[PDB]
Amino acid sequence: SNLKPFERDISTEIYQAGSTPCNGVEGFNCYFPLQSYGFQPTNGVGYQPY
Amino acid sequence: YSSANNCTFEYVSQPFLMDLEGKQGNFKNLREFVFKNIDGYFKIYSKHTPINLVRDLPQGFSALEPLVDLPIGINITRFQTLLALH
Ligand SMILES: *[C@@H]1O[C@H](CO)[C@@H](O)[C@H](O)[C@H]1NC(C)=O
Ligand SMILES: *[C@@H]1O[C@H](CO)[C@@H](O)[C@H](O)[C@H]1NC(C)=O
Repeated sequence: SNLKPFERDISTEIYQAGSTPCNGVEGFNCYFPLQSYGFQPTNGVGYQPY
Repeated sequence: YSSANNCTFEYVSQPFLMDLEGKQGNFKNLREFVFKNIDGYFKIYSKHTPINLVRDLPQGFSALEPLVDLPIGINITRFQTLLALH
């Protein structure tokens, strides 16, 4: 779901693309909500940290 | 409790002293509260008033003044009370 203004969503529940049980597993339709970027001084303008 | 871990906020008011020892009978003080959550702000209103009544709520107009506005940002769906056992 989306977020309300100034909501701090600290949750780490396993996201499901389709519909399948997940119990902390990385699998098809068992993905993590957490993603990251690898920022390097040589990355592009749009890829730099601000 | 017997712990304190991963705290993100703490507030303590000025210490006072109030009724603690065991008593049973008609109640003496009615302390009414309103608890609401608007856009992450937890608004607490309250009014303390003297009473001489054990039975149901007294009829009578009484306004609640605001006291606290706490910026917490927590998704609240359930709550529980805390009782004192002698
Ligand atoms: C609480 O503190 C621990 C430190 O051991 C940390 O690993 C954890 O991510 C913190 N947050 C929660 C919600 O437990
Ligand atoms: C708050 O938690 C409940 C789960 O108990 C969830 O259904 C609801 O969508 C959450 N609220 C927000 C704004 O994410």
